[PDB]
Amino acid sequence: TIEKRYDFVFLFDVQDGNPNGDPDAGNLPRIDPQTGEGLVTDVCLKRKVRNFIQMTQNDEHHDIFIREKGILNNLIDEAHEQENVKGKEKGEKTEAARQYMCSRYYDIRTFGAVMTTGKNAGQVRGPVQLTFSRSIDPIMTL
DNA sequence: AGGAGGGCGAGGGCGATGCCACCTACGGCAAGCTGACCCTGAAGTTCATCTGC
Repeated sequence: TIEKRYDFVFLFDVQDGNPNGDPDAGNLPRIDPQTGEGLVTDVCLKRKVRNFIQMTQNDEHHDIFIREKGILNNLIDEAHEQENVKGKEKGEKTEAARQYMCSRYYDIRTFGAVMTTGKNAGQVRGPVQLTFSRSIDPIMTL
């Protein structure tokens, strides 16, 4: 684990596309309606981190909490099919499954993952957290 | 077009729902009368009546 509380500003651009143009309440890039400032959802940037790590790390201890063929209950059950098959005493079983999701998956280590879904792998609060990235000036949507 | 529209799990926990006394006081529950008339008796004789003379 780390020992310093890094806090950062990420300034990223978008030139000729949707930064996070999937506000399915519509489709125009996610804007702040009262300012017109764009709102790249922090989950969009987290999915970008997921995709980068998937392209690059592509290893155990750096798994991604993956795309479409990533039905989450299946991945979470893969935590309950290991050292904590059943011998972890549900209160500790969830903790151990959560620990395995951390160690194995780079995303649950970096960000979190609501995993209390199938054989509940607990909640990870995501040491690294991004916030809704908003544009400094209001974005015009071409 | 084709999207996906929640997944999860919690929705009480705790104790208390009574404490206190009282649930009667007072007095009267009668008054006044009546509770029966009437007869019907034994024993004997009289007296009116009947039968027989």
